[PDB]
Amino acid sequence: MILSVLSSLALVSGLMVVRAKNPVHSVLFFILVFCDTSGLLLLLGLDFFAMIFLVVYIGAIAVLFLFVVMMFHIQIAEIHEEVLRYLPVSGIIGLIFWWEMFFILDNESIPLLPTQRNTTSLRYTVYAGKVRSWTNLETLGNLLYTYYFVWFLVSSLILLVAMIGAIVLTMHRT
Amino acid sequence: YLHIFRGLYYASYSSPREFVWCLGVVIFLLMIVTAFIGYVLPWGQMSFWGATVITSLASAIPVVGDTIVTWLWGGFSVDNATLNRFFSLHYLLPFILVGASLLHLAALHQYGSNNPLGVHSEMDKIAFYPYFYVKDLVGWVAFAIFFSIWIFYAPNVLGHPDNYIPANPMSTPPHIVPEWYFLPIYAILRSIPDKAGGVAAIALVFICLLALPFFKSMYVRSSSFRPIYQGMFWLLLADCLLLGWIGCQPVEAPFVTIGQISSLVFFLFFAITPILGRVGRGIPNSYTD
Amino acid sequence: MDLIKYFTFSMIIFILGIWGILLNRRNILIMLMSIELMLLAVNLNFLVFSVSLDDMMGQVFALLVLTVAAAESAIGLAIFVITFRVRGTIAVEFINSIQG
Amino acid sequence: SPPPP
Amino acid sequence: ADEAEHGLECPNYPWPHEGILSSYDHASIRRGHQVYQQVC
Amino acid sequence: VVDPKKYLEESCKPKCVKPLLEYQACVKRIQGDDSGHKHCTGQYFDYWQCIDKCVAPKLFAKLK
Amino acid sequence: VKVLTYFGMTLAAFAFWQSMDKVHVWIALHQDEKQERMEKEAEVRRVRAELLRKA
Amino acid sequence: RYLEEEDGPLMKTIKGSITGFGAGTIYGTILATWKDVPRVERNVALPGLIRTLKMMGTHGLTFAAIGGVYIGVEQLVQNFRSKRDFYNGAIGGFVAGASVLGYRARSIPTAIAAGATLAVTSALI
Amino acid sequence: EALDKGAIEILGPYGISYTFRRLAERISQLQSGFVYHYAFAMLLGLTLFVTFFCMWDSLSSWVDNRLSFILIVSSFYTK
Amino acid sequence: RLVDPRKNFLARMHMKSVSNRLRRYGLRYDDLYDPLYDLDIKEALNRLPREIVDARNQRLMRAMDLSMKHEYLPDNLQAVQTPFRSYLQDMLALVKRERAEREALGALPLYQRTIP
Amino acid sequence: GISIREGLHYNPYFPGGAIAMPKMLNDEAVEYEDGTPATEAQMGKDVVSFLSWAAEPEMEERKLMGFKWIFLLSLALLQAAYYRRLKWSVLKSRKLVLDVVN
Ligand SMILES: CCCCCCCCCCCCCCCCCC(=O)OC[C@H](COP(=O)([O-])OCC(O)COP(=O)([O-])OC[C@@H](COC(=O)CCCCCCCCCCCCCCCCC)OC(=O)CCCCCCCCCCCCCCCCC)OC(=O)CCCCCCCCCCCCCCCCC
Ligand SMILES: CCCCCCCCCCCCCCCCCC(=O)OC[C@H](COP(=O)([O-])OCC(O)COP(=O)([O-])OC[C@@H](COC(=O)CCCCCCCCCCCCCCCCC)OC(=O)CCCCCCCCCCCCCCCCC)OC(=O)CCCCCCCCCCCCCCCCC
Ligand SMILES: CCCCCCCCCCCCCCCCCC(=O)O[C@@H](COC(=O)CCCCCCCCCCCCCCC)COP(=O)(O)OC[C@H](O)CO
Ligand SMILES: CCCCCCCCCCCCCCCCCC(=O)O[C@@H](COC(=O)CCCCCCCCCCCCCCC)COP(=O)(O)OC[C@H](O)CO
Ligand SMILES: CCCCCCCCCCCCCCCCCC(=O)O[C@@H](COC(=O)CCCCCCCCCCCCCCC)COP(=O)(O)OC[C@H](O)CO
Ligand code: HEM
Ligand code: HEM
Ligand SMILES: COC1=C(OC)C(=O)C(C/C=C(\C)CC/C=C(/C)CC/C=C(\C)CC/C=C(\C)CCC=C(C)C)=C(C)C1=O
Ligand SMILES: COC1=C(OC)C(=O)C(C/C=C(\C)CC/C=C(\C)CC/C=C(/C)CC/C=C(\C)CCC=C(C)C)=C(C)C1=O
Repeated sequence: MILSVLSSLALVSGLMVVRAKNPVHSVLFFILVFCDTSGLLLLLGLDFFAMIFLVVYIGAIAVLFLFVVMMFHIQIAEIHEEVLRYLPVSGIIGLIFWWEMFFILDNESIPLLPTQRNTTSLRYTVYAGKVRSWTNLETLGNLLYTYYFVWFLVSSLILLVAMIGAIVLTMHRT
Repeated sequence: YLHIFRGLYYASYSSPREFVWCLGVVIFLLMIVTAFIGYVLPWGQMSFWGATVITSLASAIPVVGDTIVTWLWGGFSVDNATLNRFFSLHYLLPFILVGASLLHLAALHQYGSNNPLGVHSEMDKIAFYPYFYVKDLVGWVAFAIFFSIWIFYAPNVLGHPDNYIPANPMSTPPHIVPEWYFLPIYAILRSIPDKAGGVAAIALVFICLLALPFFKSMYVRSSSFRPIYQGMFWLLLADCLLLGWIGCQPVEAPFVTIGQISSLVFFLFFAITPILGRVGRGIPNSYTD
Repeated sequence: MDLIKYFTFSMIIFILGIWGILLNRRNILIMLMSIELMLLAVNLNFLVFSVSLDDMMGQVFALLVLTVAAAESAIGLAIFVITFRVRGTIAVEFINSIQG
Repeated sequence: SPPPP
Repeated sequence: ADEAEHGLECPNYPWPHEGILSSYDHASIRRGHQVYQQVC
Repeated sequence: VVDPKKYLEESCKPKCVKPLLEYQACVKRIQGDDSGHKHCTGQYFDYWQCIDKCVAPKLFAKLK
Repeated sequence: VKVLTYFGMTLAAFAFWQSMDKVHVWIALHQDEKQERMEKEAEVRRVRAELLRKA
Repeated sequence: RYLEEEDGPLMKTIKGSITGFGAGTIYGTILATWKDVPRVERNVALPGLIRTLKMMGTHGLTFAAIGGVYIGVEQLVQNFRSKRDFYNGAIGGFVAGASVLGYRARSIPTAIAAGATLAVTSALI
Repeated sequence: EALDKGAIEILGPYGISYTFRRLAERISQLQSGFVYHYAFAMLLGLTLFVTFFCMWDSLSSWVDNRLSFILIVSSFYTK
Repeated sequence: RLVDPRKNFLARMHMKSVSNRLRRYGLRYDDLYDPLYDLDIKEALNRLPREIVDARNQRLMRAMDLSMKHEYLPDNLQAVQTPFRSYLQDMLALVKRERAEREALGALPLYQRTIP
Repeated sequence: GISIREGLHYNPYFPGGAIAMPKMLNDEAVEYEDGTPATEAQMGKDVVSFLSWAAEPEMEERKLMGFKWIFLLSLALLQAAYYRRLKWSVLKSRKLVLDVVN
């Protein structure tokens, strides 16, 4: 039910991303999609990722998109087009993807049908793992810098490439 | 059949050709009787049992039905008397058919033939010989090819193997059907779960055929200018083909319901055509230039 | 039913990105935005699976994929900027000279 | 066009 | 009852006399006649 | 020698595995009596309709 | 879009997701029949393979 | 290697006509989406959808015609002649190609080319 | 004239050159220069992959491989 | 009214279909009315001016020629046709009213159909 | 689950499945003058050939007649079409001028 609400908000906001005539409006709806995603992450208990999605996707990436799109001052004539003639091609491609890809987990991960019986009493509690609980943050930090440090450093190389490319392609020094 | 359906599509039955249509209906009745009694003559299983049921049809009459059946038989059962009298009738009826056809032709030449436009045609008529002579000759040769295909390569496909078994008055065959050209009437007969009702429906078929030309209709003949009647024509053709197919089926589900609905549709054609004429009388006053 | 609901959420985001590619033939900025939507959907797929499987590998890779998404958007928007600067317009008819 | 009546 | 009443349908065999220009196999006719007069 | 029709009937079985298995399942399901009214005529007919269809095109080639 | 338009689209999407829930329940309820069909087809295939290997 | 079927030549022809209308509808959809809209139709939505649907229907019709006539003539050749080979089906491919694609192309040259091509494909089968 | 420089040239170097030129012409036009066409092609290839290689289980009841490849070739002779 | 094309789109489609069919042959709807169908039509036809009846007969001959040749009127002649321009219905209604008046007063009919 | 009363034999081809005929086409039930091996299928095919000839002894003459006359009648149909169109061409190609317009 709550996942129905968040998924409905995400569906509408994403349609607005892909269908809003004004690109500034598209960037703003994109920001709504990331907020809803963060809500889902909070439902999963991943509060670090929930906050980081706000900090990075909304706080940095969407800001970059907004700065660029706002200064472009795009006129609608340059990017307008009628989409009524795409309904069939989207219908097949969407349906095929819908029929295959929304139900891919069904055969492997069969849902438990909720019965008219209190199964909550069959939840077994192991207190041993509860003496010293780890946050999402410290569980991730136990791994990033020691056992998988090479991937961490390669990501640093990727960011360095981004910095160099941004300078070389756009810089015009006064 | 092709002839009767040309007449139905172009409304060739309408005034002034009503007598032509009525003589044609009489001819159709004569053809049916002739072909049936002819089919009795080989004296196979089909012959004997079909003769049994058709002569029994007269028993639908309450008071004198049995006496008519026994008078038709010449006895208490279908036997040699039935076959001998059926032979005489079979020699005779073809000659009456010839006379009826001549009368049909004379009635048609009172006013001349109708045409595919359904309009008055006196301004563009041509002599029969040679134009329609050579056209009918093309038709005659094509029919000869068709008939020859049937005669030489598929001589028994339009028939049932049961009639190659000599007639056995003891055992009725598990499947007992008339020739294909009688099957629609068979279906209409069996769609009524009542003796007298079935015979009355068979008579009502020819009553409707005879009453067709006298319906107060619109003044437009050809289906070429009557979209609704044209569609009803192609539905009636489908319904008749369905009745023929149903007549070949055993009397059991789902074919009883299908036969009943098909018989209803067949009678609805003749019930609805007069309504169509009455309503379409107002077309020239409602579709103004 | 939790896992099928979490997966179909990410799945609708991915399908929306695909549709945004399909519906935006004159708007390549939205095409870039649709690609980000697909990347977000994949990131969500890794996080959901990590919880469902009780395994940390999905979480490490999710963080690294966020780094890749950031660098991708930076470089892509730089290329958009220079294309616009050369042409003075972002219309697709001015980026179709290479062909055949 | 059709002629006038 | 339902299906046994009508029986099992026979297959279609490629008889040598089938075809618009196909004759009987007369040696097979002679063999069949000896089968008839010896069994049937 | 050996009749070609029976040999062909045995060699055509791999083309009729589904009706054969269904007939075997029907036989197992009716091994109990129930007043001697149950039977497997329809499944038997399906299996032999498949077998006869397989055999018929090939029988007359081995015959003279 | 209008604010009311966005709200109505959200309501329609909520209805869509509840329908999807019903679909998932349907798919779960038919696991046993699908397994039975798979088993019958596997038995048929195995019988055909064993019979053809006899020759 | 081929004993998984129930056959039926009329069913074969009908199902072939349906697969051909399946595949022609998809093909027409793809063709319509690939092309641009006329300049006098940039500001109006409905006629573009109408043209796309018309292309869908036309291509479904022609592909259904090929997919039906092919199997129909193939079965009508292996039934009267009563033989199984690639010769039956090559005749069907040729007649389907010639008839339908020459009705559409309005050229006897092209029909004989299309029929020839469709046979070599069914023959390579 | 009827053979060497006629039929053998048409069902040979003259005809072959003509057809392969027209076909290379058509294939070159698919590289339209539009980035949308290139993305659409990738989507179509992905859709084809899923459709043929996983959703061809039930298909086989209505569908045959012969008709598949026939309709493909037949598409060449359109418009 | 259900027959009025201005109100019922089904009636409008019916009228358009009939008009297209008539236009193909250059025929008017009144040309389909035959003097052999009814004696009242014969009487109304006889009351019309020679020029109207001459144009009717010419249109009938042209239509019969087209029907024989399996050809329709060229599209340029189809553009100038007037399928529902009426010349007969008013006269026919007047004739029918006069016959009804004669019957209501016990008079003999002015004309009768022959018995075939 | 199907039982057959004594004096009858099961045969699924026979309507009802219970026939009074015992199986008679047993292997080598006959001996052939040409040395043809008399298996059950061989004798079945031969006896059906003989029976089919017995039911329709005119078949070969009928088919020869059919081929000949259908070919000839097809030629006649082509000639009849040419004849009809020759006689009708003066009407079908005629140019008709009339006063009327609408
Ligand atoms: C009982 C309580 C009563 C009291 C409470 C009542 C509360 C009021 C009712 C709630 C509100 C409803 C009315 C909405 C506002 C109408 C008033 C108005 O002025 O609108 C003007 C509006 C003009 O648009 P605009 O806002 O001015 O913006 C102009 C520019 O577009 C602006 O430019 P732009 O750049 O910002 O946007 C670009 C583009 C934006 O492009 C788009 O947004 C795309 C438009 C098409 C949307 C397609 C569906 C999207 C929704 C998702 C549904 C699931 C999708 C799943 C797909 C994935 C599966 C593979 O613009 C558009 O195209 C506008 C099109 C808007 C049409 C919206 C139609 C929605 C679809 C409705 C389908 C109904 C089916 C019902 C069942 C559904 C199946 C479960 O015109 C309309 O009237 C359309 C709105 C009315 C219909 C939408 C609301 C539907 C709600 C149905 C009721 C819920 C039923 C389910 C209940 C479930 C219960 C369990
Ligand atoms: C227990 C819960 C209880 C909840 C109680 C509250 C329930 C409220 C129900 C309301 C529904 C019934 C409404 C009845 C009619 C009301 C009368 C009316 O409409 O007059 C109003 C009237 C405009 O009405 P209109 O005639 O329809 O004109 C519409 C356009 O002009 C038309 O011009 P256009 O066609 O050119 O369109 C251009 C576009 C403008 O371009 C846009 O892009 C629109 C903006 C969308 C994105 C903007 C945010 C992203 C930008 C970054 C912002 C900072 C991010 C970080 C901070 C926030 C994050 C927490 O306009 C729109 O598209 C508007 C669509 C609105 C969609 C966004 C709002 C939905 C957010 C999700 C709400 C979740 C809870 C509700 C659903 C619950 C489950 C059903 O004026 C106002 O709205 C006053 C302005 C103040 C609005 C403040 C709203 C909050 C803003 C700050 C927060 C931003 C984030 C949003 C929340 C995020 C949550 C995490
Ligand atoms: C349109 C042209 C003018 C009108 C002619 C109409 C032709 C159109 C077809 C009309 C339908 C024909 C009859 C429909 C059912 C016939 C099929 C049938 O019932 O099966 C029979 C089989 O039907 C046929 O055999 C069809 C024969 C058609 C005749 C073809 C021979 C042509 C001979 C001359 C060549 C003509 C070439 C002309 C070139 C100009 C019986 O088969 P069997 O297994 O019992 O016996 C085997 C043996 O071969 C049959 O005797
Ligand atoms: C055996 C009996 C069957 C019983 C049926 C049960 C009751 C149904 C009775 C109605 C008959 C069903 C068939 C009627 C529809 C026929 C199809 C049709 O008429 O559609 C036309 C479309 O136009 C219409 O006629 C639609 C009209 C709808 C009905 C409106 C009723 C008002 C008119 C009342 C007049 C009454 C008299 C009319 C005389 C014709 C065809 O247009 P077109 O051929 O000229 O060209 C279009 C096509 O694409 C190319 O060929
Ligand atoms: C792979 C084998 C191919 C041949 C198979 C045997 C023969 C079958 C029948 C013939 C098939 C081809 C029919 C071509 C019809 C003529 C088409 C045409 O118009 O001719 C043009 C030339 O094209 C051809 O003739 C086509 C040549 C085809 C030769 C073979 C094709 C390529 C084969 C090799 C590649 C594929 C290999 C596959 C191997 C299995 C002439 O050009 P134009 O613009 O001057 O024409 C004007 C026109 O006449 C009107 O005025
Ligand atoms: C032995 C049977 C029949 C013969 C020999 C016969 C003969 C003819 C002939 C030669 C014509 C004129 C040419 C033609 O229109 O084809 C004709 C017309 C006609 N027939 Fe018959 N007919 C027979 C049966 C029938 C039947 C059963 C009916 C109707 C129940 C019928 C009704 C008509 C009608 C209405 C016409 C006028 C056709 C028109 O003007 O358009 N006929 N008949
Ligand atoms: C090769 C030798 C024979 C052939 C080809 C042959 C042929 C036939 C045929 C075609 C039938 C008809 C089945 C039906 O009605 O559908 C039949 C039935 C019958 N045959 Fe023969 N027959 C042969 C030998 C025999 C012999 C040797 C006997 C007795 C000893 C016999 C006794 C019967 C009986 C009693 C029936 C009727 C069975 C019933 O109706 O239940 N037949 N046979
Ligand atoms: C299974 O059942 C059935 C059959 O079986 C196989 C059939 O075939 C038919 C086929 C019969 C049809 C369609 C109708 C037959 C109609 C009539 C009118 C025939 C009746 C006429 C007879 C028997 C001869 C007429 C006798 C006369 C004129 C006596 C002569 C007297 C004097 C000159 C004074 C039907 C319906 C049927 O349901
Ligand atoms: C000359 O007239 C015209 C056509 O005629 C060729 C056309 O239709 C088109 C263009 C429309 C088409 C062909 C859209 C279809 C494009 C597809 C399938 C995208 C896929 C990408 C490419 C470049 C083709 C390569 C794909 C292959 C070989 C299939 C996938 C590979 C495998 C088998 C694994 C236009 C505009 C046209 O005016």
